[PDB]
Amino acid sequence: ICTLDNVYANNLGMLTKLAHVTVPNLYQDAFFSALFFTQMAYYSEIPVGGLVAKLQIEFLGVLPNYRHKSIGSKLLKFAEDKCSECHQHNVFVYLPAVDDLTKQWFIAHGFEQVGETVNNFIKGVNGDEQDAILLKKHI
Amino acid sequence: VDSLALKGLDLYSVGEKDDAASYVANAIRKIESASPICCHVLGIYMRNTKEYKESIKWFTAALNNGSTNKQIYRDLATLQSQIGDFKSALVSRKKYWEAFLGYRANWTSLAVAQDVNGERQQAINTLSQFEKLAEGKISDSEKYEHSECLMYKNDVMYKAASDNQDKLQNVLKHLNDIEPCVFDKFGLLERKATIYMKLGQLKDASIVYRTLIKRNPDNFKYYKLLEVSLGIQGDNKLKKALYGKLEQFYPRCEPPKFIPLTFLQDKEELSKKLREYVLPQLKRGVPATFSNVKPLYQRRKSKVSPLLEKIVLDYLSGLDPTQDPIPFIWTNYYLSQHFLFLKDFPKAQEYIDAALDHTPTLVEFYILKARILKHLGLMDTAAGILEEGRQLDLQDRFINCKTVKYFLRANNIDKAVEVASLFTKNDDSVNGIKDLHLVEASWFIVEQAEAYYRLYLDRKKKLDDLESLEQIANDIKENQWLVRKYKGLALKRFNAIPKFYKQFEDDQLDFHSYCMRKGTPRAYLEMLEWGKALYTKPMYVRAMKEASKLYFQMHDDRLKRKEAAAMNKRKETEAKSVAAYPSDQDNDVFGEKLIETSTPMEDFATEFYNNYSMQVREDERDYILDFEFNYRIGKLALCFASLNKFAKRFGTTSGLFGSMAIVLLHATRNDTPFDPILKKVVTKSLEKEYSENFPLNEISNNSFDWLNFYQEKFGKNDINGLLFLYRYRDDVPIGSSNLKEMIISSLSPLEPHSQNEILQYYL
Amino acid sequence: PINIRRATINDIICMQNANLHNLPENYMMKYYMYHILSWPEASFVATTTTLDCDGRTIKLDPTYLAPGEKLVGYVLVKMNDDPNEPPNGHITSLSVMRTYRRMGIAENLMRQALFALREVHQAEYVSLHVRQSNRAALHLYRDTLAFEVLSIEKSYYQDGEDAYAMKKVLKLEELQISNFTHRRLNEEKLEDDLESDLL
Ligand SMILES: CC(=O)SCCNC(=O)CCNC(=O)[C@H](O)C(C)(C)COP(=O)(O)OP(=O)(O)OC[C@H]1O[C@@H](n2cnc3c(N)ncnc32)[C@H](O)[C@@H]1OP(=O)(O)O
Ligand SMILES: O=P(O)(O)O[C@H]1[C@H](OP(=O)(O)O)[C@@H](OP(=O)(O)O)[C@H](OP(=O)(O)O)[C@@H](OP(=O)(O)O)[C@@H]1OP(=O)(O)O
Ligand SMILES: [Cl-]
Ligand SMILES: [Cl-]
Ligand SMILES: [Cl-]
Ligand SMILES: [Cl-]
Ligand SMILES: [Cl-]
Ligand SMILES: [Cl-]
Ligand SMILES: [Cl-]
Ligand SMILES: [Cl-]
Ligand SMILES: [Cl-]
Ligand SMILES: [Cl-]
Ligand SMILES: [Cl-]
Ligand SMILES: [Cl-]
Ligand SMILES: [Cl-]
Ligand SMILES: [Cl-]
Ligand SMILES: [Cl-]
Ligand SMILES: [Cl-]
Ligand SMILES: [Cl-]
Repeated sequence: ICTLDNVYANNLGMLTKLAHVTVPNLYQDAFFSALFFTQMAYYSEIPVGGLVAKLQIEFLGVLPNYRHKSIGSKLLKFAEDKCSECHQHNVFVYLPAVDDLTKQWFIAHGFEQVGETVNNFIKGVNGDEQDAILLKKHI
Repeated sequence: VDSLALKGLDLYSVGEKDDAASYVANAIRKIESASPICCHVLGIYMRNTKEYKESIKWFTAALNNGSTNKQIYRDLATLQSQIGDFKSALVSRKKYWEAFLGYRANWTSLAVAQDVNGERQQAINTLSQFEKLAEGKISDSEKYEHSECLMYKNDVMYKAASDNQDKLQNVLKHLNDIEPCVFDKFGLLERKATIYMKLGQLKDASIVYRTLIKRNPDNFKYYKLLEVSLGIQGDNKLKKALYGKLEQFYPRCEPPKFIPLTFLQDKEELSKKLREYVLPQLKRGVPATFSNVKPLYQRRKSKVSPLLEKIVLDYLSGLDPTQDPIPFIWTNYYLSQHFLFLKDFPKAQEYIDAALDHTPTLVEFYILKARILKHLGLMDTAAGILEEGRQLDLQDRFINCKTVKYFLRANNIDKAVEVASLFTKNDDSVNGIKDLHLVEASWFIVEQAEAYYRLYLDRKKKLDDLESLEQIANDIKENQWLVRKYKGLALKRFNAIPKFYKQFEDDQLDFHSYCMRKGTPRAYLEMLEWGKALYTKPMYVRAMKEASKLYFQMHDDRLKRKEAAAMNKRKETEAKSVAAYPSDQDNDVFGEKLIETSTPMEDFATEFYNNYSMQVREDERDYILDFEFNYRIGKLALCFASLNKFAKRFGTTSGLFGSMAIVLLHATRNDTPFDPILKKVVTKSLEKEYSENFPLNEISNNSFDWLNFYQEKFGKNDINGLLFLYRYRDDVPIGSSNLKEMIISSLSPLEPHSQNEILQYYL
Repeated sequence: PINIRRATINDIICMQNANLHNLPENYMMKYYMYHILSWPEASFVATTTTLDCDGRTIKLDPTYLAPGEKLVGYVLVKMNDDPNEPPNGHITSLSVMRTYRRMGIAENLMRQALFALREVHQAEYVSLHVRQSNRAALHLYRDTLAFEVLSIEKSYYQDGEDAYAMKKVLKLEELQISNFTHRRLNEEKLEDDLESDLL
């Protein structure tokens, strides 16, 4: 139950679906059409959560009907070990400023704030500006 | 002259088919009476070019001109069996059998030849004679062949005993004598239980039917066969106890859990087992839950549709989409199919949407959503829903094919061809059309041919409705070509199917000798029956029936008369993407010569119909296709025949029958272009058995309104019968404008998919 | 429901279609004939059923073996032909539909094939090859069918993937189908004895 495998650019559409499903305006479509650190969470053959990293947490999502079953945080641990094994101690992520609920509980893991809003980090799908927030951890 | 002959052979063997046949055709003009080693060479050549009837004569002449090679008898036996000349093949078996008595295969061959010639006794004597000669000398390698030849000898005896209990006892004795040497225990047990049933010893048969079930409790056949042996065939109160007692021996197998659902008539109890078969499945989330219970929705919908609806709905009512997500999503998936089968499309979308937005990661949910959209008439949307599903996993070869199907059904042949090319072996080619023809992928070429026929009719109307009032002319020259291009490919892909099934008929050539040396005569006889049904299989008749629309039209349009070449780069480059066969084998890449034919009826006959008609049986014979074919070739005495045979079966109340009679009865007029002798015969035949059905006397009355007769005799609801008349409006004018409108008003009860296609193509 | 029976020549046309929609290795009709006419008691198929409770005719679908009968899976079995050892079988090809997972179709088809391979042809063992990437196949043959992994056969398929050469010795007593009719044990293992009356 709640297993994790890789993407393998055969089922990249899986990942692109989970990123386009949960919080998708920002999620560009040329983004995942380059990649071929990726990892997806499976719930008895059901893809449920995804993770895209850069070396930074570039995306971490889980299906709303399979959250809170410890599943998103399992993807978080995979990112920490990845950092620990690339001889670096900096794991960071950019988040929208209106995203407060995916912060308080999401910052349960040591992830401290760099200091106020950044303004227009990235344009989404429409093309408008989107205030952003930066938090980071250490290995 | 033997030099001009063997050259072709040597020539043929390398690959140059052209001069290979060109050489050989002089070597036969030369003689008119050749050397045996020359007749042998050409017999080997005619066999390779699949000229069996001529190969037999060059092989028969080789011996007639003095030959020593006694293998010509086996070579003649294989070839003669291929053309169905088993009277002459028995002669060849006897001759080769005499020449090599040491090989058991030649005994089995001689026997099989006798068996099919009706000489059932000579076959048994032949096999028995070898049995007695080889007593105590069957080695371990030969034990399989010995087991087959014994079961085969029991097959002949059993078919010769018919229902004679005196003899049926002796075939039972032989079966129990050979049993220690027979390894086909399943077939021996299957045979034994049939004799016990024919012998009336139903108690003994019930013991075998129970042994068979134990050897395979997933086989529905032995379960219900056991019922007849017990006599409880019509006792639901004793069938309930039977399967209940079988539910303990085999509690994982479905026959004990499913067969009760076909006879229980008490709602309370029937609903209990219904709950026991589909609820554990929805618990495990097995996607085929509805597909396993759908037969009940077709044979006894009225008493199983609503009781399953309550069971599943109540089940889902107490489901948590957090907590129990696997059973939650797969119960919505069931309920979506439950309502889709009931044509309750609003609820059908209602239950698939939840499962999808809850779990948009299982491709099954996409196929079902795309399946409902195709029922609604949104082919291009349904195709889009499926391309989303295949984006989830590009390795799934199953979703690709389902996706390729939906793109072909939406006439998107370009997306379809290239989605399919992701799994084909292209190599030194562009797409996968030539590879799909190599692997005999009939699922693709039929769907693509039907798509081309749809695209041809769509661009045809775009030609007529734009020709009705500069570039608005060279643009006509582009569409004038697209209509000829899609019509040819539609017909060139349809003609690719008989090429496959004649290969299936040539593929049994090697088995006339191989099955004998392998010692599988019983499985070989099943191959001869299989070869005599190849042109009746669903894929062959689907291509034939669909291609008849083109051939029949080409004859019907034949009725009333139907800075120059600097664009060939458009045609020459596009011919590289539609090529089906190697360039060294096909020059009519666009079927250009198929659509410009001057004998459309004889092309359809020698490419599809003749081989089908000769093999099809009355049970499954298409009589409407028979009528429509003989009508366009003159045989009116075969049109009433099909209509009479169609009548034997479907009641004189069918609206299709009435339309066929009206069209035929109208051909019995003096102004019609038919043979007056057949006209007189068909008139007599129409009076003899259908005088109390139609006002035959009023075919001469030019003021009789037959549409009004149809209306009052068959209603305005029989869509298919109205469409048949509308097909023959040029030969039988009865108010085409009034007929068209009445067809349109009868489309209200059909689903939007069937209405759209009737309006867009059938009218 | 799903019916499971022996394969006949009248099944191979639909078998080819099933293989063309599922598996990457495709064969000509002549190859299926060479299987079903050389070893006509080894191959098994899994189909749907429509038992009488009206009637119907056959649908012009590439999957219809008979009216109301749809092919969902098959197993193409054969003895070793290649030229010097004891008798041994070989699973040439196995395919089961995606929507008919989680019903034991794959397992049921293989058990009949393994039993028929030992009883009819007296095979000492049966060999096959599995793609390493396919984890669902490794769990089927090895973990539930008691197969054993032998070699690795790096780059065995034409695409470049590494196979899983597996083999299983065949003993009629262990392959008996009546051995795997129950799951949760302990409990009473009630089975038929072919003697007492069922009524
Ligand atoms: C630009 C970018 O890339 S931003 C990344 C995408 N943007 C988003 O807003 C993500 C969308 N939000 C989500 O997908 C979910 O809300 C998540 C990821 C926060 C939840 O992930 P889950 O798999 O459910 O975590 P898990 O399996 O451990 O179970 C939830 C537990 O993890 C905790 N948790 C909350 N947020 C997080 C987080 N970011 N990471 C790890 N754990 C978290 C919760 O406190 C919860 O505790 P509980 O079980 O007592 O209720
Ligand atoms: O046999 P079923 O389980 O009842 O479903 C099939 C369906 O096959 P699937 O199981 O893969 O869905 C076919 O394909 P889809 O359209 O569903 O993708 C479709 O064949 P068609 O191409 O003609 O649709 C057909 O008919 P329909 O969808 O109209 O119900 C339908 O049922 P049949 O077995 O009765 O032909
Ligand atoms: Cl924002
Ligand atoms: Cl009786
Ligand atoms: Cl969607
Ligand atoms: Cl035309
Ligand atoms: Cl061969
Ligand atoms: Cl027709
Ligand atoms: Cl026409
Ligand atoms: Cl003819
Ligand atoms: Cl008949
Ligand atoms: Cl005519
Ligand atoms: Cl071969
Ligand atoms: Cl009824
Ligand atoms: Cl790999
Ligand atoms: Cl597999
Ligand atoms: Cl398994
Ligand atoms: Cl009894
Ligand atoms: Cl009793």
